[PDB]
Amino acid sequence: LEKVDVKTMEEDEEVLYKVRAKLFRFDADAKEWKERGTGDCKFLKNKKTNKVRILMRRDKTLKICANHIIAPEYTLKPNVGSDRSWVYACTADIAEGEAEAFTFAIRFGSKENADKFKEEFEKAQEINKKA
Amino acid sequence: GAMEGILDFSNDLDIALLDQVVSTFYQGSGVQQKQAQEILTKFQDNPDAWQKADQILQFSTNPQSKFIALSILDKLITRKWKLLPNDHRIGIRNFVVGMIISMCQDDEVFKTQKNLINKSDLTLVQILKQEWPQNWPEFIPELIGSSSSSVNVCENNMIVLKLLSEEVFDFSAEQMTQAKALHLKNSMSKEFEQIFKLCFQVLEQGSSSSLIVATLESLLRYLHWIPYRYIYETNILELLSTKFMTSPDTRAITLKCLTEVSNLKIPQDNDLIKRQTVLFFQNTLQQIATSVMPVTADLKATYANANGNDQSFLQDLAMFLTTYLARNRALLESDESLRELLLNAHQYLIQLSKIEERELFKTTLDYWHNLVADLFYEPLKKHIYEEICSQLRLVIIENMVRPEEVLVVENDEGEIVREFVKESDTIQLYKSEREVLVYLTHLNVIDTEEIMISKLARQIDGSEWSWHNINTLSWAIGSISGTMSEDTEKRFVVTVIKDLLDLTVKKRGKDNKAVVASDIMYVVGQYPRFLKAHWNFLRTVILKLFEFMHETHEGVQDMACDTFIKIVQKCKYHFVIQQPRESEPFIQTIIRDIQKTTADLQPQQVHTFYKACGIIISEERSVAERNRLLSDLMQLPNMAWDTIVEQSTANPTLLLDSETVKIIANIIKTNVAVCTSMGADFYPQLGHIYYNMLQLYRAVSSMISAQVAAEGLIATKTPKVRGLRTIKKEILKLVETYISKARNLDDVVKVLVEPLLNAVLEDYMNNVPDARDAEVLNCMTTVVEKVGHMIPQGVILILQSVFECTLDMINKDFTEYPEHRVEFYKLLKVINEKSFAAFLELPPAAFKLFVDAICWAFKHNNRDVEVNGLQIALDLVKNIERMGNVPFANEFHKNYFFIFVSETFFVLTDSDHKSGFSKQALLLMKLISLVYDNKISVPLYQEAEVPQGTSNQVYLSQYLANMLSNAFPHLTSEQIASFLSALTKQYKDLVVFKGTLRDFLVQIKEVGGDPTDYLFAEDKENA
Amino acid sequence: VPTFKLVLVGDGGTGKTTFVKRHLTGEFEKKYIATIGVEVHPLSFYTNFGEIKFDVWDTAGLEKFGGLRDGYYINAQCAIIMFDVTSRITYKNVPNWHRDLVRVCENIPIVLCGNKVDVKERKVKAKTITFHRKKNLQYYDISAKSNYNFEKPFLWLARKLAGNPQLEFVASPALAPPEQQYQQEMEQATALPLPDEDDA
Ligand SMILES: Nc1nc2c(ncn2[C@@H]2O[C@H](COP(=O)(O)OP(=O)(O)OP(=O)(O)O)[C@@H](O)[C@H]2O)c(=O)[nH]1
Ligand SMILES: [Mg+2]
Repeated sequence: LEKVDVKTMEEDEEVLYKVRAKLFRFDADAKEWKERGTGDCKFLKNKKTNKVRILMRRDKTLKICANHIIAPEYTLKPNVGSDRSWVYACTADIAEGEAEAFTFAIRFGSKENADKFKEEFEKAQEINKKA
Repeated sequence: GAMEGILDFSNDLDIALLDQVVSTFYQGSGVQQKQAQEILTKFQDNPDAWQKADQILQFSTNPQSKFIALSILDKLITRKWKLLPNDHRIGIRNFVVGMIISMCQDDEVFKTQKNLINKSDLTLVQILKQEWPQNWPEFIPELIGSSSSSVNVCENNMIVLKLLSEEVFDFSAEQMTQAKALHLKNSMSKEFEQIFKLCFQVLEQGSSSSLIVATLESLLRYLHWIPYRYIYETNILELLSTKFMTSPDTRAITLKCLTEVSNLKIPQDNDLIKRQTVLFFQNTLQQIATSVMPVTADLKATYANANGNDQSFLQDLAMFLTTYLARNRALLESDESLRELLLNAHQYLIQLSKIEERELFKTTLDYWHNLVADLFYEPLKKHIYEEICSQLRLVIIENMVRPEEVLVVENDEGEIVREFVKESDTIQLYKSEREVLVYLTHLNVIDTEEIMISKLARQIDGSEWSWHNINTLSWAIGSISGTMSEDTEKRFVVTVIKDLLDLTVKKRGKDNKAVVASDIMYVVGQYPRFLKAHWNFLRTVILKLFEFMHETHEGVQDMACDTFIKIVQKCKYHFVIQQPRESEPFIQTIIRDIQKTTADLQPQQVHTFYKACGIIISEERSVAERNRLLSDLMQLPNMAWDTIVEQSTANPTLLLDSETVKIIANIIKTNVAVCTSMGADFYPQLGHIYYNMLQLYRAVSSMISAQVAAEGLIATKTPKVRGLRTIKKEILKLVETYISKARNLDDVVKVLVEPLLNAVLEDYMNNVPDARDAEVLNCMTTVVEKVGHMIPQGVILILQSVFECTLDMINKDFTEYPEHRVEFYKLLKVINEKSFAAFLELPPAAFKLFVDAICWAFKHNNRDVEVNGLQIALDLVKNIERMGNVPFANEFHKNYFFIFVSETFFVLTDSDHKSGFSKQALLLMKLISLVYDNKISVPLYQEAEVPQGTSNQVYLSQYLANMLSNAFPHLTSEQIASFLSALTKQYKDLVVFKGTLRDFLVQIKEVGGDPTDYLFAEDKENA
Repeated sequence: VPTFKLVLVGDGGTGKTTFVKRHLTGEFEKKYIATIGVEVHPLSFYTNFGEIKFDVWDTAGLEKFGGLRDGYYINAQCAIIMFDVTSRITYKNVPNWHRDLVRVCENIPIVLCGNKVDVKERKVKAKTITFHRKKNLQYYDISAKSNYNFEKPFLWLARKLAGNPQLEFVASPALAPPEQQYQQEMEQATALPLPDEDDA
């Protein structure tokens, strides 16, 4: 095998915000939450389009567990179990291949981190709307 | 669809279709591969599939099809061979031998179908296990003659004999009865002279690299069991250590053979075998230095480059050198002619200890531990190894790994962060490194001090500065505490600490400051002898920890609190006295400033800080002074408590106030922390809050009950209710920790226990299952353990309130409520040990549920439950035995003796509880003994069930013959009767009795087991 | 790009299927559902040598569900033997898995993993675990639950199979993602508690 340089496709983005998080997806066929990944959740703004996406990668394997535009339409809601998590509906996530809809929950270290996430997620929704 | 055709055994088997099913499984994918898998599993499992094997072996063009045919035959041979008419048995042997010959003859098949030939060879060995030598006496003389017929057949014969040795000697225990295993071992022993002659001839004369390699592999297995004269009295050691080390194809297997020899304990008075053990080691090291790499080579680089088999070879070499030297290095230490060989072999070990590979480093470190411990204790040895020891000091110092108290680590993007997980592997490796380094430092304290101080200089002046380098040096410096004289240590520690302090002056930025602070804290916590003799230093160190508690890095703040604890555990005397030139004991100054010192800490670290103050205070032994100190420490939490009690007493709906619940939980956790270090001395603070605390427990309980009723069982997963339940849990933990440590058991009984029982028990019993805290049972178990002997009626209340309703939560399945299940059996255990009379008061229906609950425990796979289950059953039997020839005991046996015997046989014999085998056996032996020792007074059978006055002995044996006959219908009545005859004679002798149960467990997996196998023990009683 | 067959073996209940699923989807399966025979799952990693692919044959550890047993190992190019450090009998069985495995696959890289090191009451301690040494196996303490060392068995295998010790896991490319009916699933996802709220 030869060394392959081929890259992250994040080189034309600015990191608006980064936070440690645990991502879950709702499985409707079971009545349950399944973990999808733990790692850094980043809001990445395309330097050409000014569009903002969430891109989250798992620790160690660096595999992608969330890759979707922060759509203005989306709404962050509390989960009844937690003071440090948001749930929201995603209509087009490509972490695992072709675009699919999910209900995600994202949980943070503290209520303070969950609070900053919301403020940044809504800031990003504004960026995305007005461009 | 069509693939299912092979499952029709009314029709001929279609070989071409089977071949396509097998290629679909191995080479296809997704759903097709999945369906082929399930079909092949059904085909292989059909009771008749073995009848197709010959046909498949003859006509298949797919070697996987043939391999699976051989698995089919293997299962027949292992399980049903005796049931088989001698007709089928001879034809099978003939066609398996015939197949192997075919394959050996076809040069290209022999080269390309290794998998199938090795599996065919294994299948032949299974038949040897059933028929040889009693029904195949010619096997070995024939295999030896046939070896000259063909170089492929000779090579393959070595395979067969290797697998035969494995199956008879390395893997027979537990898969064959004791008698059968002995038969096979005896038979191989009797024919081994012919096999060794063949094996030796091939080694002196053989040719084919692959034949030589197969021969050496079989030699490796024989070396596990064969008589020592074959190893030392033939010329074989000279061959292995010369010719076969030279050629790379034989080198790895040769080293493994020599490693087996090297672990042998040799007869000490035999000077010629000694010389032989020196000589093979001499030859082997000469060959390495000539054919592989000289002593100077950089094995760290070689290993990282990983070319060809280099890593395996370096692992085998470390195993060979550490095995031989741990056994025989004395043979080399006194003759001056062997000194160079001793030191060269140790030098290769030094080069191997530089390799970056943790498992290999642990293998070499385990040897260095063995060596340096011997140098520390044995007269006249350390001087030989002075230069090896020097190099080793450097290797360990430079490869120190992170102690457990060091809470800061570099993440993958170069940031210094708090560690998320404890690493047990690394903490163990740090402890073994420290033990070696300590011995090394005792061996030359001057050389150790000089290496560390000189490394430290290169950190200060920047020349060698890095996080890695300052870390490994600091950890090494901390690890040798205790090895230097008090004088030398004082000079050394002053220098080290002043130098680390000046480093935290250069080296700015969050990352650098966390690294250096971790290293200063680690070093300072490791040297309490120094601190205790130097009050000004101790005082300065604590003040620096209090500084570190304001740092914004949470790892640093965490480490500061743990180091504070670690220092005060050793140094607390110096905090309680008034030192010269101070106006008060330092503990007074600490307590006074606690709000300021702790303002930047998270609640958990604050509780740690209070726990450290509690360690200090408990050093003060006059009661009045200690009590005042405790009062002064508890001032903040007690003021918060008083107001929280007034307030939430006047407004129960506060308990729903997130904030209020967090304040309450923190006050109680603070009390748990101080109680954990103060123990019995905490009493006056517990007394201060106790009444209002248990009233709070009751108010919180009614909130939880209410919320669950108003919002559903899901409320137990909400932040509100979890905050409430945290309050109850911490209250129970506080009481438990205090009772756990109390010295005045009279005040526990007369003051604590009765209000505790009344607050906790009815509340537990009357909540729905999802709202009951398992911690209630945990607290009760402490209560019963400490004070149960004094509160027999309280024990009865406990049982009434938790027993039936807990049993009901955990007796539907093995999974639900895992904590309650664990605490339940802990509590039943302690009650059965300490207050057995509580079980005598149970109404009979509940006593029946108790026996039911013990048997249920023992069907668990959860280890903690099963073990408690078997132990309770044992202790219960003992408790019953202890009572008289009395109605309760006699009724117990009439009602439950057979329940226990059959339940224990059940878990012993099914294939799902193998981990409890020893205790199942112990239980069974004690149950048998009650009958055979005439401990049960009363007939265990009903009136007219059996003749006039039959003994319990003969009745037990009839009950068991019947039980086993129905449970294992494929066994003969004879095998069952011989089995039971053995058991009932062996019930005093655990080792023999367990060999008998294991034999039974072998025989139940097959048909036609030999009933004489159970007389195995009657012949070592004979011999 | 290259595909390597990996066979995963070890006693029932040691966490084989949990560990594979954790790598496949990120989930942590709490329930024990014993595997029957084998299940085969493709698993890929991105490396600085390109993508490498494993077909993971996750085999059954309970004897009644053994299926084809050693028939699964044919053509394997690497293996993981798993045991559970909370259950001594699973480590006692490791020589039995290894024996059966290397009879079919005489020369492949094999990693021994002691799983469930996250559990407080560890029963198989470090000093007992020495089987790998004479057998040239690579050994890791791991936990599928806490993710401790969970990537190391595949990284080590990848380095052996690629014959390159500088192989590393790298970030996969993150393609630009694209530009009423889902309101019920939100109602009920928000009403179901996230697991391990007090672990976390
Ligand atoms: N505490 C803890 N539990 C674990 C860990 N990994 C697995 N488990 C649990 O252990 C059980 C083992 O599950 P499986 O992965 O299905 O077992 P398996 O080895 O595939 O068993 P077979 O398919 O029967 O051979 C499941 O309940 C897991 O939740 C771990 O790292 N830590
Ligand atoms: Mg499984």
